[PDB]
Amino acid sequence: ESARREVESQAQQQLERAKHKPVAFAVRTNVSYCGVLDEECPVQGSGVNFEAKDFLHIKEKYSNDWWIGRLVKEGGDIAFIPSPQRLESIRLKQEQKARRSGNPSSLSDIGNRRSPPPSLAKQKQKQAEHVPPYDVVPSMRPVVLVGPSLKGYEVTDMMQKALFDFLKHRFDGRISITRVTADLSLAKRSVLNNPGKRTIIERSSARSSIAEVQSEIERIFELAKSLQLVVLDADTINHPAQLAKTSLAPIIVFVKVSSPKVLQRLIRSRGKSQMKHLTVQMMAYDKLVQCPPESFDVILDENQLEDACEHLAEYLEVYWRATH
Amino acid sequence: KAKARGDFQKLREKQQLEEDLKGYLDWITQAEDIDP
Amino acid sequence: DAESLTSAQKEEEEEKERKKLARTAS
Repeated sequence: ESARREVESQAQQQLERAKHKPVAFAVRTNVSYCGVLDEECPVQGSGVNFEAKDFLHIKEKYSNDWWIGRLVKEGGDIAFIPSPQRLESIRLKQEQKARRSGNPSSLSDIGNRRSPPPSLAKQKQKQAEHVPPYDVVPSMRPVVLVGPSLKGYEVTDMMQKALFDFLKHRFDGRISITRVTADLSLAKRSVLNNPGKRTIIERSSARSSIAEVQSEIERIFELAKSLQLVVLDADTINHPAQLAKTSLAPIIVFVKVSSPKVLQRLIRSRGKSQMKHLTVQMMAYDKLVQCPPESFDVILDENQLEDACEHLAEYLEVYWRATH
Repeated sequence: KAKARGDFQKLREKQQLEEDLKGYLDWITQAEDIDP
Repeated sequence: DAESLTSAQKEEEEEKERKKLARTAS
């Protein structure tokens, strides 16, 4: 007897089902835990050990308990991946694994008064950094572009356009350009509980710079759903952090000057008048790389736009072959 | 005896500093030519 | 000086270029 085999096999041919159906809003696994140890996930869900990095997408709205993932790769292996609410629940049960951990005074507590953990050390707390473990995002994580300079300054104005230049005529259909200029330096995952919605109650938020800098992802959805990344240049995209954990997780390409010596040697390209940025230009490198940057996977670094072309193009093309 | 002072390094660092300038400039030069 | 400069500068040519696969083949 197998009543599940009539359903799970139906479920298995329901998970991907028609395959060609476009996958929906992404659901990114971030907590690493064994997915093979305990057999679960409705369809028996034999997915590999969970981890961060892997950018999965959910479209099967069967049950809230476990979701479906789409890791960035050709084929997009489909497995019953835990929900954002349930992933922090599967990590919960292991809190008492090591000798009834928590408030209990477990030290030689075998006799008379005993101490089990009450419902106080679990996820009932930690509201300040209360963030959903899964990151809902969209299509082909756009790649962000950062080099040591001030955006909108001599060396940038000409060169910062040439970073895509070829990509406009080379990388299209798969990729598109939506040039925007805003200040994405206020929210990363969830900070403000009263976001932009009314400018009539004399709120200090509306008096500040909210709304347009808030709903960047909301309006870019129309292009993000188009399976195409975002190319933008503004006055805030200058360094790691903030954008390193903002509403869109970043793939960073480094337009670096390599040696600081040629930073100042290039900084006077046409004569002089660095007066807009001279000091902040030398620390423009120092504000991002002296401390371990732990970013810039694709270092667009060479004395060639043509070799930096292949350095930039090779990664994106393979990374974009995945969604095929 | 004279290589220990590092005099070869200065010329060694001079070539790369000169080599990584022309491609930096012409990239900047042709970028202006593509027009906004 | 020229011979040593060549043998010490063109040597890194391989270790820099050929690592094009190092980021990818990994």
